Amino acid sequence: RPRFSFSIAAREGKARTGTIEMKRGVIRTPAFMPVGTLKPETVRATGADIILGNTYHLMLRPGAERIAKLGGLHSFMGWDRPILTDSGGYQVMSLSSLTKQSEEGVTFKSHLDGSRHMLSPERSIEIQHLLGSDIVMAFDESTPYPATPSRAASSMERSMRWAKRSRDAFDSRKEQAENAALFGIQQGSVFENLRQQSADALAEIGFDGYAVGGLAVGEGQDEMFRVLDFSVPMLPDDKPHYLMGVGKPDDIVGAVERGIDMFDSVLPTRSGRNGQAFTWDGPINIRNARFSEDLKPLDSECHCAVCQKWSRACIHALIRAGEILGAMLMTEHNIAFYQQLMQKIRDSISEGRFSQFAQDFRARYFA
Amino acid sequence: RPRFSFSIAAREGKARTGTIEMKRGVIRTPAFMPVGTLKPETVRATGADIILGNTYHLMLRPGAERIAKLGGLHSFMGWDRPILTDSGGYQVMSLSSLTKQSEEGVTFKSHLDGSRHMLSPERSIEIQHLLGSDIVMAFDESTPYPATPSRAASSMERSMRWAKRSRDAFDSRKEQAENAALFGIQQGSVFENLRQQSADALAEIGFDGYAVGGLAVGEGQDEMFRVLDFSVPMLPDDKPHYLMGVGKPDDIVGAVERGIDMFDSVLPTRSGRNGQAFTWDGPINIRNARFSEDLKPLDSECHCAVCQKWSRACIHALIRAGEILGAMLMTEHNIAFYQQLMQKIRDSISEGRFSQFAQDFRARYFA
Ligand SMILES: CCNC(=O)CCC(=O)c1ccccc1
Ligand SMILES: CCNC(=O)CCC(=O)c1ccccc1
Ligand SMILES: [Zn+2]
Ligand SMILES: [Zn+2]
Repeated sequence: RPRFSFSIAAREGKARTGTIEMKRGVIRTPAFMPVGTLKPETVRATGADIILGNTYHLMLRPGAERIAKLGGLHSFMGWDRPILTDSGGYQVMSLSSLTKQSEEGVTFKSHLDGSRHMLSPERSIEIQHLLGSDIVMAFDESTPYPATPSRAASSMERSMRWAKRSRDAFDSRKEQAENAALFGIQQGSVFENLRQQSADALAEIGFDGYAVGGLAVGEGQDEMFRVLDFSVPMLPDDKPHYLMGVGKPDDIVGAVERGIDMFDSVLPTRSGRNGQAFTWDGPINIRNARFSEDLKPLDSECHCAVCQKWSRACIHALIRAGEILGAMLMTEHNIAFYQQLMQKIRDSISEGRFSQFAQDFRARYFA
Repeated sequence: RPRFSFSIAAREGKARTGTIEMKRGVIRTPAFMPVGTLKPETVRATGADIILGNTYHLMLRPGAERIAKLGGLHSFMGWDRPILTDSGGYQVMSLSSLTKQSEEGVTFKSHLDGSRHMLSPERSIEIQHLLGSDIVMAFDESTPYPATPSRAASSMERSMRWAKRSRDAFDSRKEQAENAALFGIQQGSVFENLRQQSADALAEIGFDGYAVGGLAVGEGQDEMFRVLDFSVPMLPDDKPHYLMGVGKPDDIVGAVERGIDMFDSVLPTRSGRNGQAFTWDGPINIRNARFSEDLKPLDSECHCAVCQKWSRACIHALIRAGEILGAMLMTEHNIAFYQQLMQKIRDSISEGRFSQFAQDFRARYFA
């Protein structure tokens, strides 16, 4: 298998389906990447081809150098397929404190114990190498929503300078350059001209894939879709398009309709722990008393192991009682549901009926 | 398969190994029963033949009548093998409040919400029927340690009256009498003459098995073993002997040396959640920093899935981080370890080398 090869097998409108080949395995697209930071065998059994690791959390605990000493993230976790790592920059903004930003990078205090850390394009790429990830994200500077044109431009411009530094750092490390892939991140908030400048800058540097950054941070679905409408066509058509941090099932479907190939979200796992199960008829909160004697599975069609074996009433009782097993079952079902969604998306594009699937999905999900 | 058949296949001193046949399966003895109130398939994979359910917890949440409406405990949990239920009486003493005791039974307030409940010989047997358990424990009155001769005698005498009421309640319910088994509980604290009176009373009533009650409540191992020395021989030799609430690995080995056939304890699960792993070289606390880079499994010989796949360093990191997956792995290993202990006990009795096993076990476990 090659270091990186993205092939598009079928298209419908702006939607694409195909594969990314990498040394550690094949990724079917459009892809959903569960956030890994359940046993790895269970994550694989649900259908995941690749998982996401959070550089920020991993650099705090157990630490990047420690994971490297212990053989890298794949060996440590027992997941032998591709891993994508984020750059750490977003969680520095959202979770750390005492942050000091500069053109060089950022220094920050851990949210766990106030120890001091730093990230930069060079250090982020280095940490992602120590972890051994297969898809490395360039380190950028996040832009809050809403942002003024001036601040969005300044952050996009710095992010593009940092994208070049990320590229050069990755290329300088032979083991990483030869075995991993590097994605760049488009910025520019909701502003078309800035999105175009960013896309142009990233394509001139050249990356293995292109993320749409800066969305899913408060703008609402209508605005997110409007920005995707003009932003995704700016990116190279022949490389994967990754919408970071999205999202809800309906967000995923609409983003695929607009040309997105890859997704990650904490929602399946966070929802699982807080009683929310995804179903083809919309989310349900299993803690609700209406489920206390409901013998049906979480979802009537889901083929996951939880829905084959246990009732809503059982899971309701476990969750009511605070039992860890309840969170395990909810999480396995939700991740499995997300993978079944992606499989239906891939199949419907391959068969030229994705537009109809999206319409049918929405009618039932929002009934 | 019969309702109940206990066969002894081999003996060494006071130790016995054999089988209990019941409608839902065969129980290998000496047996350890994990407390079920991990997925049932995982509990089975570790080697458990039977699990324990706590009547007190189940009658509070989700409730006995609800479990019956939903098809009984086996169907609700997805465990199709034997289940033993305790009577609820011990947890009323240790966990409930506003308790009002009388010759009829006890009324108490839930520790969860102050709702009012009652148990009695008749109601305890009824609840155990609603749950569908296979081995039903008679309802008795617990005796704290230390207890005066007078109080130990009074509680033993009431417990024997309650044992007759439990027997009659069980026998009156045809479905229960024909398909389940009933165990009586010997009381009498540390007093030989009271233990003998209790044994005589229980044998005169007649039960399918006999528990040694009132131990593992503060007396210390030396005293527990001294009481077992004279108490177990008082019980019918041809029926199973069950030491309730025991215990640590070394307690189990010594109790088998004194004629005990069955055991339950929360320790494997409670220890799993609080960082303690059982090994043939004694317990370890995986949270200790000495394990942060330790690539060995929890135990060098254990054949459980956790020890085949993950390192001490991995589990250390999960537990340090409060991750539910860490508690899952520790619990699976600990229950598996307990089952491997029982298997080594059974094999060594069958081969006439249990005395040597007990000596070898203790030398290494306490090294
Ligand atoms: C059962 C999958 N094995 C593990 O999780 C081992 C430990 C590990 O991979 C990890 C990753 C991030 C933070 C803390 C620990
Ligand atoms: C995965 C095994 N299935 C379950 O646990 C279903 C729910 C159940 O059996 C239970 C028992 C006691 C208290 C609360 C729930
Ligand atoms: Zn499911
Ligand atoms: Zn093990």
